[PDB]
Amino acid sequence: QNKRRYRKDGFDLDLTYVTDHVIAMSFPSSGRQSLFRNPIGEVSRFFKTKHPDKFRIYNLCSERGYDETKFDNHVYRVMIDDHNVPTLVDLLKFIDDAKVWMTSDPDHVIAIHSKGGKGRTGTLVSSWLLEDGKFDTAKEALEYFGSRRTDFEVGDVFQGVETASQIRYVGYFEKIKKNYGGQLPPMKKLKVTGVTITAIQGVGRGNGSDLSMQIVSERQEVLLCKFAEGYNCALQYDATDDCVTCEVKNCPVLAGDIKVRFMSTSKSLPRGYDNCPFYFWFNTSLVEGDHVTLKREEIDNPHKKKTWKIYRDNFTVKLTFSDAED
Ligand SMILES: O=P(O)(O)O[C@@H]1[C@H](O)[C@H](O)[C@@H](OP(=O)(O)O)[C@H](OP(=O)(O)O)[C@H]1O
Ligand SMILES: O=P(O)(O)O[C@@H]1[C@H](O)[C@H](O)[C@@H](OP(=O)(O)O)[C@H](OP(=O)(O)O)[C@H]1O
Repeated sequence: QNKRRYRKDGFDLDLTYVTDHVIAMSFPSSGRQSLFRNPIGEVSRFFKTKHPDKFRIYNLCSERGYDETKFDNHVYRVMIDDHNVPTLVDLLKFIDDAKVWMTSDPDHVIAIHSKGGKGRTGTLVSSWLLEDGKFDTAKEALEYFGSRRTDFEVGDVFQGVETASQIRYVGYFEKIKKNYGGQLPPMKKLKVTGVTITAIQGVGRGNGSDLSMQIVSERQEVLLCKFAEGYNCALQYDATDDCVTCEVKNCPVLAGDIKVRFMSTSKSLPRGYDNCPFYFWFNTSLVEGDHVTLKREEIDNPHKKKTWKIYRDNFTVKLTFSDAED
């Protein structure tokens, strides 16, 4: 536990001033005893004391709310699942709400929290810093969040954003602010027609036979493919090229933020986050051309270096699309 804490004026909280007006913190907890969980009573007292009538709180946990009247009802909820991302629609809704609040008084602060004030919190903090003009790139904004939230004098565990889709989504915000005036790009609708996984050896059965793919849109399954069986698909394994190629059938029209989960019947293939071997998010409107290809570092779960004997340096997943217009 080397997150940068606030220990002044009779407070001891897991609370970081990323800037003078932008706070990152963990969940305001109740009935806790206690150590490194912030008691809601103390957090409430902190804001009422140090920023009277000049704070707004952002709760990023889809999983849990709390008594917002402890914060005089100045709480805004962004529903994001642990280890996942907001929809771009929700991210921009958040950005505008923070703008409305921050534009009204130079002394106003925002406090962004989640469960651990790490992944989800960093995603929105880094996006806000881009909006506010402090940084011109997602990489730098993310780097800065990491350096503020991590106290390296306490320990060497990084406390910034690490999961690949969260990094991609801050990247998406950069692209939006640089190319689309801060608003969503033109709607692009797509169908997945193919999936290709390179360096398949050592991953489950190492030939795709154990794998399945679920496409999720707006928190609902919209397609399931089971490879070996030919369930909504046709599998082809190439031993010499160390890759599997699967034709994807019956994919409905996809729009917006799409989560793709890969599941396995292999006991050998460990599960990371999201109760599966690997997954990723993308946005249909930010797809360029007829495909999206993701390297190991860009996929959720293979991003962790402990998996790097399983997912080797050339492990990639490519989705092929047809334009829902041709
Ligand atoms: O009822 P309380 O006192 O709030 O206890 C917490 C509650 O059960 C949460 O659902 C859980 O988080 P998750 O849902 O994310 O597991 C967390 O466990 P954890 O801290 O071990 O995750 C507990 O501390
Ligand atoms: O609530 P947030 O701000 O999203 O923060 C996440 C939360 O603290 C998770 O419990 C943690 O996973 P573990 O507890 O399993 O470490 C995750 O680590 P991650 O960044 O490695 O996903 C954090 O990002």
